[PDB]
Amino acid sequence: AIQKMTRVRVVDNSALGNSPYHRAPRCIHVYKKNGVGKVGDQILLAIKGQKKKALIVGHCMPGPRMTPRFDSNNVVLIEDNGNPVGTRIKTPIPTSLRKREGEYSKVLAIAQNFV
Amino acid sequence: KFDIDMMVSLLRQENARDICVIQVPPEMRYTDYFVIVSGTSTRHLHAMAFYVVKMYKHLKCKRDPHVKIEGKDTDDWLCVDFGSMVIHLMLPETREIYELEKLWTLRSYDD
Amino acid sequence: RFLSPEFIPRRGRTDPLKFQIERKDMLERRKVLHIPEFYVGSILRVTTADPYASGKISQFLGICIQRSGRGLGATFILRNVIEGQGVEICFELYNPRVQEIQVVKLEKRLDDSLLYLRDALPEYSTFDVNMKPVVQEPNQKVPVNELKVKMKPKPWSKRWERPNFNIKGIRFDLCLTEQQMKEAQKWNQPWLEFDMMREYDTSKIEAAIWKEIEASK
Amino acid sequence: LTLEGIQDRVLYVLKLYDKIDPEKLSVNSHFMKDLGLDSLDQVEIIMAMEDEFGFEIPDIDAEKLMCPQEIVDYIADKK
Amino acid sequence: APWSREAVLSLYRALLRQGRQLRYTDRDFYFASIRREFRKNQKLEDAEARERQLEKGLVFLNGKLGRII
RNA sequence: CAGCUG
Repeated sequence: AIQKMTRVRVVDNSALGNSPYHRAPRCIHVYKKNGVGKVGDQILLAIKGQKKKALIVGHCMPGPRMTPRFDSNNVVLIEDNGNPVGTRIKTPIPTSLRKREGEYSKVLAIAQNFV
Repeated sequence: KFDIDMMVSLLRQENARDICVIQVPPEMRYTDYFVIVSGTSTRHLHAMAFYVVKMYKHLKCKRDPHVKIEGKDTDDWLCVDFGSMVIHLMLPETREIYELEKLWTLRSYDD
Repeated sequence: RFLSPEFIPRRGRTDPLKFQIERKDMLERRKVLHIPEFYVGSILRVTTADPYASGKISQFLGICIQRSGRGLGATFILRNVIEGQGVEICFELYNPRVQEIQVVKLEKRLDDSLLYLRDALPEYSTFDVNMKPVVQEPNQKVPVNELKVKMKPKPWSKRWERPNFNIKGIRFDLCLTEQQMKEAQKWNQPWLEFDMMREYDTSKIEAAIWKEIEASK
Repeated sequence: LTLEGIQDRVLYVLKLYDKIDPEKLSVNSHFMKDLGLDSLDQVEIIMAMEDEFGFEIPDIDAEKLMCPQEIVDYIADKK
Repeated sequence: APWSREAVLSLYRALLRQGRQLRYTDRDFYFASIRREFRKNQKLEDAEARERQLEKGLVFLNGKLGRII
């Protein structure tokens, strides 16, 4: 569960999410017709007053059995068009992002650890 | 069969500005092969992607889930996921700033 | 005599015949993959087929923190930190996509439920993935490790200082004052330790199930 | 093939390369400072020499040749 | 400066020898890539970065962690 | 506003 206004912990090479400040970015919106978020769900996130679209990859809520259960709610920054902003994600992403149809392959082009 | 060889033949006859492949070792769970390709402009990427996906659809692999052209809306970076293969069409500058094959080689050795 | 704790049934009123079916079926799955003895402190490597992938194996390593559930669906959850993220995976013991589960380091931690490694320093949940399997003396008791861990700042994911958990593997007096003791020991419940009727006399069922497991030949 | 053959092939390859301008085209056209060449660029140059004649230059003598007369002598005596 | 320029020579040799018969990829593109890799970033750094680039090159040769077929 | 709270 990554609802609205959950303190997100971005993991991307992009400095947009690395500018230090006491405002850890909090999710603005979730595009599931319900306001609960899960793996690989487009959300709107606020970073230093800037709105952006983001991809949930790993969260603390225990989902299906054979996917991981991370510590804090990791997200990936994606520009409005769809090009992912970062180029190196330090933390690992689940494989389960690959399953269904949708705009999820282009963020598989960064993961150094398909855990 | 719609293996890599026929794909690169289609790319060569269409004359994409660059073609290249990277192999996925079986100890990585992503896919079997990662074909980095680059055409001239977004129209060229559109046309070559449409031709290759249509040939794949008609020739074989009817009893499996269909194939989606990732990122056609975005005019610079496209992807397609096959059963074992995955192919990525790159803009020149986008390819440079990303440098995917570097990571695929230096998975845990360079930033 | 060791019986994997997911063979002894939860107390209840479900009738035996289901349990007999479960026991015979899970035993007849043991004969295609031996499930090694492993405890709530041991370290394990799991290798599982990736149906997400085109039939390639996927490996993982970590410390088992909970042995939960009975019957053909029982599971074990193992935690490990990587790149600063503490990932826990719950693996279903009898799933048709676990190839081999090998005891990298058999060791029985002091407690019976290591759910507090979510609130200890990552040093206690760090394990290099490619480590090599430590051997064990076959015919002697398993190690009883005692690493009474050091705690992160106070707001833990639960309140482990409570005594109903009965945790013994956390350093309190090192980072706790007696004020916490005399405010958290009103909820101590002496009577419950000596309640002479909550106790599950899980002995006779143990003998019967041992007979049944023997007779699978 | 022939001494003159390897000589003219070496000259043609040296002309072919782009970063070096064939101003002087003798057997004494120095490499390092005169033509602005580094050790890795030297390995690149000798690789360019291999692709039409050679192909079996080991990794022992790739940073001392210092002049195309030595290139020609190497191709001559290697056969 | 580096661990050894001879090691650079040998790994460059192996990479380019496997590049002579690089069938699936493009020879010109790989030539440009190897130039951009082993020339710009292997010239004028401290020995630590020299060794980091050397390790990068030996891995790029090895192909265990992703081979350029 | 830092973070805790049914």
